[PDB]
Amino acid sequence: HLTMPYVMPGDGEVVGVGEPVAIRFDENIADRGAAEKAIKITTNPPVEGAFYWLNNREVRWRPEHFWKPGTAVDVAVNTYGVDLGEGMFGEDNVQTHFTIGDEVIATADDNTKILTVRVNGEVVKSMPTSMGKDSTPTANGIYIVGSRYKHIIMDSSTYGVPVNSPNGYRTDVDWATQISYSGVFVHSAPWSVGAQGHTNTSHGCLNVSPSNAQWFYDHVKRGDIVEVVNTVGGTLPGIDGLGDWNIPWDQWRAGNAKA
Repeated sequence: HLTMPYVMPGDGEVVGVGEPVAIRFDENIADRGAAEKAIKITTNPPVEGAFYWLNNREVRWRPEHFWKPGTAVDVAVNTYGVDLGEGMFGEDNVQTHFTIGDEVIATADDNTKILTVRVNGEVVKSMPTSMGKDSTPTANGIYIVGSRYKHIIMDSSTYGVPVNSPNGYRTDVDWATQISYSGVFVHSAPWSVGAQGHTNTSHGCLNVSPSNAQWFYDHVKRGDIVEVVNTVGGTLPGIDGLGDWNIPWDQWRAGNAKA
């Protein structure tokens, strides 16, 4: 009747200013408040933060604004012997210490069709891009950078969409940096270099040149921020998995332990 927790990011990691603390449980948490009270997060310099649940098995913690570069964060998930509701007990404790790296913010502006990467406020890269076509647009909002892949087969069936359906797809891509659980990547797109900076052609992904995609893979890390603006889409859902910052601070801080 035992549940075991997992803490992200990993111990010793350096992450971007958008990286939330994540605690996942292998079982549904009946008493969310019990899990929240068991997790102690220390920051230096100190900054206020709050817990918000993305789903019955994962809780996130983050400040009101992006992390200050250089901040050191310690997370102690002290869940051993904690009753998480309905006789579910935590099986052990876990811990992680990490640090915030430089401020890396990449803005994909659909009005300019340009993805500009700024490091500590300084424009370091400007890449023409091609985003989701009008009928499958890229949602506006703040995306947290996730995993990266040197080569992967982007397959719509991974997300329940048959490849031969209207919005299906199956294509090998290089230098893919994930920014949404829903399947939005920044990746190399040699087939759309002509359209990059002019016309949106994708199912949602941010198409860039092969060299620009390799640069993005090499220089952007998990926790860095990508902000999409001025597209014809809506806003990235706050509970996507990488869209935490699209929940306003009042709602996030209020939390949802009683939901």
